Amino acid sequence: YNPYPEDYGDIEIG
Amino acid sequence: DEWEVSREKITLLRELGQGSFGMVYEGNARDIIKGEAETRVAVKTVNESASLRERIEFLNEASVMKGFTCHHVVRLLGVVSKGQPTLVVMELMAHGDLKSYLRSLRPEAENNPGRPPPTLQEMIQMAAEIADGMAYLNAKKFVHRDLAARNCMVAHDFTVKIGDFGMTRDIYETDYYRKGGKGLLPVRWMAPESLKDGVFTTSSDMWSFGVVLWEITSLAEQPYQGLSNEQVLKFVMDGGYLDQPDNCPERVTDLMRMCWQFNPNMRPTFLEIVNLLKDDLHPSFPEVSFFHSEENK
Repeated sequence: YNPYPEDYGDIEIG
Repeated sequence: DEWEVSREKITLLRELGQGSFGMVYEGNARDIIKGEAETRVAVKTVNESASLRERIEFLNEASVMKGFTCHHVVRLLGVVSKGQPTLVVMELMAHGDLKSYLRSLRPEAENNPGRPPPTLQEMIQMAAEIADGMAYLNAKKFVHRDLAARNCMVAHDFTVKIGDFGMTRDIYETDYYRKGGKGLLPVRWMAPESLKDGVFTTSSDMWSFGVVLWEITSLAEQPYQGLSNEQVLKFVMDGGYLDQPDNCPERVTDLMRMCWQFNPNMRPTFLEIVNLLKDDLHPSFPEVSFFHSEENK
């Protein structure tokens, strides 16, 4: 249930 | 209707942690499970300040879960949708998420429970359970898109289950989901073709499953440490992949490398993973698995 904000990044795909 | 629970039966006790769209709480639910006057549960809510998109996704996630019955997938128990606020009531997972669990088994972890890191047999069991729940999801024609240790959950008997579906999409008609453009995305878990073409398939889930194996054998270190998010994007699209953790059992290494084939067509299926591992599991597995079930047709 712990969130991991560092496991996401603002990127562009496609 | 079938899922509707009367609000008076649900009592919020404490915060488990911020979920995708709002706070998740540990709670008490009365008369929700036949044979139990009262059950300890997890309760998902929406932030009051959530965007329209997040509100939509929250409700859609609950809706997706209504269709699932799998031992290795976290169970929806009920919904409170009369009045305010909406509560999404689910199976409480006594040991929380797999990433937290793995990190707690580090020798230096302040919260070390006095147990050593997972043994080969325990890793194999985790792998098969995760793969079984994913094979179930795929047979149900959904792509997960966010498979990672943080989205798997650990039960009281240490069974691992798929536990968070905030990015899960229906693929009934086409077998893929496509979405390009900018986003806050789990870059370190994503397949090269997802990053390149914005395409998500069961094969791109398989890529992430490889990364979950890497998390298990590294005790949930950050994949591609020392690389920024943009460098991972470049690196992986150009054919880069993760190195083997120190003292990684070869059997898990072998699986990882198969998961990280550049060409998605070349990766294993989740059924193939369970099949490979099937003779090396707890005797209860065939009794509860999707793999060994009549539904696996």
